[PDB]
Amino acid sequence: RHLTIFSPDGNLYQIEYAIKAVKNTNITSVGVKGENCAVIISQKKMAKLLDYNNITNIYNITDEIGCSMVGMPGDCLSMVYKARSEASEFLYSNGYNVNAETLCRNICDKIQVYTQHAYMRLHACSGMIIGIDENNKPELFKFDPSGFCAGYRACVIGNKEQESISVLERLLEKRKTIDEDIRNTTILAIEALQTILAFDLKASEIEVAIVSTKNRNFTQISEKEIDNYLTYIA
Amino acid sequence: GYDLSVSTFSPDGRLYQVEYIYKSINNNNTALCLECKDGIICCCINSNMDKNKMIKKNSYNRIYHVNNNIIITYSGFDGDARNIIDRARSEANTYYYNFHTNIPLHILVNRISLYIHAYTLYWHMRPFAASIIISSFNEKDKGDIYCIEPNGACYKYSGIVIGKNKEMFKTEIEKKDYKDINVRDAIEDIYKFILTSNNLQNLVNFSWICKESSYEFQNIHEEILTPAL
Amino acid sequence: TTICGLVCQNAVILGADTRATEGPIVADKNCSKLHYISKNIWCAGAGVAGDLEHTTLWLQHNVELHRLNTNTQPRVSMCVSRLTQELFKYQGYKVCAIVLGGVDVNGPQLYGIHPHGSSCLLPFTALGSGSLNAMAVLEAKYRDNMTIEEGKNLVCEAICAGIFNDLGSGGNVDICVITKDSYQHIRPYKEPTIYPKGTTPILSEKIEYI
Amino acid sequence: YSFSLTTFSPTGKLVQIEYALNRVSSSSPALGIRAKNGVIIATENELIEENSIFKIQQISEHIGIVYAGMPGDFRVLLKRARKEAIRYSLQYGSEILVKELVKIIASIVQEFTQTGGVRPFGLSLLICGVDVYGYHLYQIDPSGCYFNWMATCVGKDYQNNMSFLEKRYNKDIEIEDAIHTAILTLKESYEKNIEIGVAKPFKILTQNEIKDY
Amino acid sequence: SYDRAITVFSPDGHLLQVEHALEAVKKGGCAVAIKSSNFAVLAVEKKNIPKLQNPKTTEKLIKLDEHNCLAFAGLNADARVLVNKTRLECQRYYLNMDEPAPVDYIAKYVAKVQQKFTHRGGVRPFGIATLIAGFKNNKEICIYQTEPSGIYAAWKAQAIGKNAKIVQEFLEKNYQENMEQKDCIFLALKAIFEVVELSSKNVEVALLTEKDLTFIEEQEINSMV
Amino acid sequence: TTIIGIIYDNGVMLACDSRTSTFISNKCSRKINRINENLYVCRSGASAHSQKIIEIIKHYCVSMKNENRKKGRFHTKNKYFYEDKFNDYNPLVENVAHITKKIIYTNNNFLSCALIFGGYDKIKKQQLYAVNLNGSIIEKHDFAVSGSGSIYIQSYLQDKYKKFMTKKECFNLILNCVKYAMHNDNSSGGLIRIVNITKSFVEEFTVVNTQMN
Amino acid sequence: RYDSRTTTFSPEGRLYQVEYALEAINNASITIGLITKDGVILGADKVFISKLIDKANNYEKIYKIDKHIFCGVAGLNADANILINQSRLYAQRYLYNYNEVQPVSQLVVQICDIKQSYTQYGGLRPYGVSFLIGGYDTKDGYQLYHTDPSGNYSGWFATAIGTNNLTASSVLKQEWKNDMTLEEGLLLALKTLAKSTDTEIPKSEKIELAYLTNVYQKYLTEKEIEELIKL
Amino acid sequence: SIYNYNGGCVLGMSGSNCVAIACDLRLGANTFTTVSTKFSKIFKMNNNVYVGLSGLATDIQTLYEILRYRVNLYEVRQDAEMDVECFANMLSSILYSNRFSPYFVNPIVVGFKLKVNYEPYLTAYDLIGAKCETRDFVVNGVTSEQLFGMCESLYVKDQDENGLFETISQCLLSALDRDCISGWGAEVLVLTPEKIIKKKLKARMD
Amino acid sequence: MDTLIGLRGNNFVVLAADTYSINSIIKLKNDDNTKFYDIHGNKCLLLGGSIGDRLQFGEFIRKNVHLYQYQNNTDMFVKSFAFFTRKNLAYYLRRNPFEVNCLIAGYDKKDGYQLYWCDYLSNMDSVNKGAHGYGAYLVSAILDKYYHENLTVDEALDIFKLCFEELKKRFLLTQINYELRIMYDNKVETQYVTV
Repeated sequence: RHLTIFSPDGNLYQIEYAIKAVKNTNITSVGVKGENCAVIISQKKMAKLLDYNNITNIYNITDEIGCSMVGMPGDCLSMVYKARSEASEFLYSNGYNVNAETLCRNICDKIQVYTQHAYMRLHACSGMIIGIDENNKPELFKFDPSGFCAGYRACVIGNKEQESISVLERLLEKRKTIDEDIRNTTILAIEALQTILAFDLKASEIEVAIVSTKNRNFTQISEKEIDNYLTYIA
Repeated sequence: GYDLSVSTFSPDGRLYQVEYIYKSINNNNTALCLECKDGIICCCINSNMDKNKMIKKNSYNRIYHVNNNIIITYSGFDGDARNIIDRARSEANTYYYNFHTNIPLHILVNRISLYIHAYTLYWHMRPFAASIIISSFNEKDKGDIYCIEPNGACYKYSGIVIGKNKEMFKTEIEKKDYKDINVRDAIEDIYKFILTSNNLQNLVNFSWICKESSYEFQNIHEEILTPAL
Repeated sequence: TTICGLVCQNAVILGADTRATEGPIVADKNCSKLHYISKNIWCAGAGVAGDLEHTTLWLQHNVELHRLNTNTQPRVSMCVSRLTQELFKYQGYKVCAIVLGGVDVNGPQLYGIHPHGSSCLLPFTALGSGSLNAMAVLEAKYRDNMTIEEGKNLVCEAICAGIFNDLGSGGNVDICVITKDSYQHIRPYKEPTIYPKGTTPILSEKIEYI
Repeated sequence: YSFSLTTFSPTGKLVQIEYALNRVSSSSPALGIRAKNGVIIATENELIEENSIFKIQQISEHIGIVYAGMPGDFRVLLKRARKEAIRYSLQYGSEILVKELVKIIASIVQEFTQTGGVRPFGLSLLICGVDVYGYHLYQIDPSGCYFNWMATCVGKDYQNNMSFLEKRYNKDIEIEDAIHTAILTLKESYEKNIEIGVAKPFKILTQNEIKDY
Repeated sequence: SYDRAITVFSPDGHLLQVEHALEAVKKGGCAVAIKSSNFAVLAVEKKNIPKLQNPKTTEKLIKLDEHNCLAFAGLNADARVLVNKTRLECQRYYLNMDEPAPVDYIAKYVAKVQQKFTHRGGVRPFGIATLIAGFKNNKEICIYQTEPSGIYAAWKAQAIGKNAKIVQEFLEKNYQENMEQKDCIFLALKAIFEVVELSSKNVEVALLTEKDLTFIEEQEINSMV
Repeated sequence: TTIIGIIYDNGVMLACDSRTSTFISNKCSRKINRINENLYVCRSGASAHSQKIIEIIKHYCVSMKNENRKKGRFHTKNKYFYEDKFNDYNPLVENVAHITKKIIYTNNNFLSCALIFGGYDKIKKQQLYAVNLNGSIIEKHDFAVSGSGSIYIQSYLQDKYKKFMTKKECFNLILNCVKYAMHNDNSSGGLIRIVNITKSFVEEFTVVNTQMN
Repeated sequence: RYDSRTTTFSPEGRLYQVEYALEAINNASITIGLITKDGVILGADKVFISKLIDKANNYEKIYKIDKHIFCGVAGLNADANILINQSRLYAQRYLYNYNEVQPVSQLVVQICDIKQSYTQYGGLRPYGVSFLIGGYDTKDGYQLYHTDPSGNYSGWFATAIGTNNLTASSVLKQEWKNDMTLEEGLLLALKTLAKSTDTEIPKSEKIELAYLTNVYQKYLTEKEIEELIKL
Repeated sequence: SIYNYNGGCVLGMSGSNCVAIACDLRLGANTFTTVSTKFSKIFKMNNNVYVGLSGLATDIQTLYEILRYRVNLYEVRQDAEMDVECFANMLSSILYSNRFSPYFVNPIVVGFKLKVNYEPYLTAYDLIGAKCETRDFVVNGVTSEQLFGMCESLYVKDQDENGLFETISQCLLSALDRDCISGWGAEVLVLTPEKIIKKKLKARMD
Repeated sequence: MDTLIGLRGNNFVVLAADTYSINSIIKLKNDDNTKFYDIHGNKCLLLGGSIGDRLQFGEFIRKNVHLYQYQNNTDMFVKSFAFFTRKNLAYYLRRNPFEVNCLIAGYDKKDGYQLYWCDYLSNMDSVNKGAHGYGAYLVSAILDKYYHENLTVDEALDIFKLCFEELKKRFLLTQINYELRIMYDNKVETQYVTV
């Protein structure tokens, strides 16, 4: 099970081991779509003197597109640079901005070439990507070390896989103006992370990033907004 | 038998070659950097070569610099560290060549961490055996210090120690906040930590960036160190 | 040649004549100069015929591949960028002055790409040997807002003026109306002895049945 | 470092092909049925969007594709198939024939069985299409062999589904009858979890149409 | 293994792959070469299934140029590619010097090629041993035998292939200098027939002269007393 | 052609005409291009060269802006406001101008374009740079002019300039300069496009006027 | 250690991958070839996968290379198709070079040289397919050539490859004659294909049969074998 | 001027369920010397495709060999007769691939488009494959002007095989009699779905 | 300046060429052997033009043809030889052109006695009679007048003699020495003709 080749069972165990590596980091990140917006909330901790403001999992691939990677940190930053290079190449060749879907397609093709080739290690990296398409609707595309992309209405990376799907289903069913939509989506994301982690969260140890039609640019809400939302939920 | 290659995840989902590089770096010579009230200070204890009495006095200098206002130090193999430092210098030179401006510290940190990470992927290349402190100080931004681990990670600190006895240096330096301490008053405490954690004169390297160096790289003079000792 | 484009209410109308001359001699009297790039993007060409034809085919197939990959409507700016980058790479040796037109999420869009690799968003454009006559009629009669029928009549009048006033332009008139929902193409839009048996001697003859 | 990972066994077998065959056998079911006036290909957490997970895809206006196996391998092979069809169209100025595309993709799939430092593709493909020589259904294995079929099944429990379809299939059938037989076979192997694609340009039937059928 | 060392030294000091190529030569069919004053005789075993296999297609005696011929023993496909290389170099020399390639030069070239293939990376040794025969710049005829090891040597008479030692001994105890064409042909026949069964169809024999490499007809091979 | 950039108190105003080419090929052309929200550029010379280096520099500026972002939380006219209030990550004007100078210098054997970069950033406040034909950069702390029509307004602009011009008088000066250049030069004409760049907001004015005396 | 060292000798002076490829070809379907006074006859066996196949137009054994050369396959199909493509490329390359149709032996030599190159250079596995290449040329006449994964070929009057080729060769030895008509050759091919499968009455549903005559290649339709079966 | 070295011309025409392709028989040398009077300029690709190559004779031969190579590869791969329009587009792409080092050949493609309805298909190109798909006749060569005049004058729509032969032969001979560098006999080649007729006209040799 | 002549038939194919080796304003030789390049298997490639290009191209073609005939163990056909030579001369036309004017000749059991004319531009066609050089202007119509399909060897030699006398009389390069080749009766023969 050393090379990325088939076993007698037929599975490739290197992808399973890379997924185990991603899960071992114990970093949780929840992505949620909305009516005209998308939110990613991440835990903001390592995979006394350390600068805790510098620790982040979210990234800005472009002004519009943003992402959140979880896994090995070097692999995460390398995938971030690959995503930025892919978006830049698309903009240069085509003269217009790539969307989240096509970027996820290309990144998973880049992952697949490592998957098939024995001489390439697999990146222990999962990732969510969000943005707004040309029809003014949100996107939320998730990929894993297997090189498989999928769009989600809501999704989680971390330890609580196929357990946070239940609380996400409950919250999305319960919820089912642009300002009210953005507020409700952010509240749902924060409450989902709080219920998944099952302990009260301080505003200085979580990071919430928002994309919406009102503000097309990917941006992170300040700690005062997160404190306000946490006080509102309680 | 999953640890004989950097390009293979074990069933636990980890790369054992990286952990062995961590073990190699941890039992090596000690290095530390600290951010003071108006400067950064870097110290390096080369105590593993205390048995060698034939060495020329104060010539094995693990401290290096980039663009005269970035300090870069390491713990690990000397040659691999020189490779990393040469790549950092080349990247800074390329940035100035393109843009006519000194490279920001965090972009250099990301680029060199990517360079270190690139060797952990392929199965025909040795990963880097070195953990790199790279740091700078400014009048307005104060000190920014980055530690790049051998695994390609890069984390910002307000003070960092690596090498042998790093726990002792960390718990000793985590007693007084140096953000309200002048850099001249920190050399005494650093020497005291070196005692706690004859040969003190010659097996130590020092560097500093504060007002008195005009915010530029320099080695602390002997006449400044000796009264502090 | 007279190729012409203009932009109407949520649409772009292209038009062209149907002449292809190998010097003083007319080779094809009903040639076709309006080229399909995408369902929502069309073009017309002036300059060297082979470069025009093969650049248009290359652009059409690249646009179709991009449409299959991205799975969204093709963009006019994408075609402009690909065309300009291809045309500059040969440094004006790809002699293709192409009027591009289309409709996308950013509305109607008409561009005039020149053979050295420069483009310009415009409300109307004319190119070819008979470009100045069509430009004169267009600047005379074009207005800020018009309908499909008014623009069709204006394009037909401009191409007819280029036909009558220019010797390198003649034949019928073709136009294409490109809208967001679909395109609509008219090839003939305007359209303004027997010898005895055995007379020719032969030296040999032989028949073999296939 | 270019050495073939796939190697002949002492019993004259390329066991990596057998293991990829086991992998596609473990995957979700796929099938295709060819009628006198059509050809169909069909396949079988509440948060995943159904729009973004379509296994059935289009290579060309009269050529469609579906697979059983790994998704990423299918995506790269679909990109390659689209590029080859586009290059044929750019060269000869007409839509590519089904057999030529199948031969090209079969050669590309066989190349990775032999190239050093790579492993075979872990999927089996089904091309459907129409051209001047009629309707076409073609199965491509991990081995790189292309098989011409009247009707076939690929993924999990494909022997039982093949037996069912063999007793059910007739040459002279309609698109309605073919779609009904395909839905019957899929529900036997097993509306929300059914995808159908029919080939007149190639088409994807929406969930409303599949529910009607 | 695009660039890897297949041939390497063993703990004793030998190259194992060259020895395995020698074993492959030992599996190959038997060939024999005898010299005379101004002509040579090459006789090689034939193995054809009766009534089904085409007799003419198999060809172990090969003409290389105007004035050189070859008779190999070992792997047949290796022999074909080496013979094509040898023919190419013969014509290359005749282009680059405007004289036909002598036998010593081309034998040295074949030996050098085999040495190169035993020494370069990502390449297997040639599993064949050759008996080239031809004429020199001074019009003198000679025979060069070349091993898979890349070592060559000239011989008055020589045998290669399966049971080569027995034929070598028989040639040693029966060779004489400057014998007639009939005597040389008969000696080659009775030498190569010491290991292969007494029949006319199990051998093909040819005589090399300054003019051309003639092949002995099956009728003349028959009636060998 | 006429492209002008003039620095005034807390701002910089760029200005251009619209005419392209004896036969006027185009008469509504945007010569002032938006490299970034805080940085614009006026073009002169061959249009193909200008367009290609300007879009290459847009690509490079997008890459630079992506790499300039730090981790964690911190802290008929048209008007726009900067998304980057504090200039945390917008690239500097000098960096973009110098990489443009390197681009034009490396390929100066055939490139024949001249550029005027104008912008604002927190380090150097408002900034003007002029990249010449061979690829030589000069920082013009007062004003830069280029194009075939600029030769007719050198003495006019030199006489009328002051150190700390108000927005109104700077606007009148640059408008009258471009008008005089259009009046004297056959190669320049059409509507006037002006771009005013400040610490916080950008304005884009379009003016239609002629010369009477 | 991941390299299997495919391209190296054994202690007995053998290439193990080559013999594994040969005994893989022995497990493939049966193929037969022979030469008559009017044309070269080739025939094969079809491994029944299902009745749901499009057998109407399915020749997975015999393939056309050019109007004067055709081949019959025994081995891995995906490995055979790429070599058939190479054969077609070399035939048209020779016609492009010399303005003349290629001889059969030269094409056989070229493809067998590619096989030898794979068995000698690099670190790649060999091609596990054997060909019976039939053809006509004016230099020689009607020719049939058998090939191997080792790159070693030989010319034949009539031979077999695949499973139970010993029985087919025995029947060919018993029955084949130098002077045979086309009908006699087809009947002998039917008899050999029958005896290979231990069936007296051959199944027309799983027999491919084709021939070449001086040039024209005939691929017998599934109905055409039925007239020969009854006779 | 490179076309002036060897001369030559090719003509093609259509009728009712029949087409025709005609050419001269000369290899020129230095624009005046006639070294061969049988240099045929029409080549058969398949049953329903013919090509007429005019220009430089070396480029004619290389282009014919390349087209034969690619057409034979297409047919042996696909195992079917290549469509006329497909061969037309393949020839156009081959000509354009040599855009900056062109073959100095001005070809025509004449064939039957099948569907079975045997429609005429005529098209003409230049040295860089500019499409000139024409419905009634096609012309290339140094004698292009005379041939265009003769064909515009004498062409009659929907002629049988005999009338088509007489019209195309008269057009070719009339065009060639007023040309210095084209003539010395003439081939005419009349295609129908059922048969094909090759004729050598009795022409002027001077 | 280099004259070549060739004449086909049903029972013969004959070639002839001046034996002048020339440089600058002098004749190096009156017995030049640099023109005829007879190949094994009843084939000949008579070249004109530069001596260096003649040697290089003729030896390249001859050694390649011999390489073919030894690799495959058969005689190459004359049509194949002619078209191989034409393709090889065409390959260098745009890169580094050989300024060589080719007359290919030979015998096949397939196609009989064959002759092919070809020039430095690589424009080839079979002919019953051909010539190269400025002498081709003067020895072409003589071949046209006296050629008939059923010539014998002596009649062809007489025609060649008349061509040589024409070259002496009218051509300013008063060429008097010529070397011939005669392919007839399944044998190749050589002759030398003065005046």
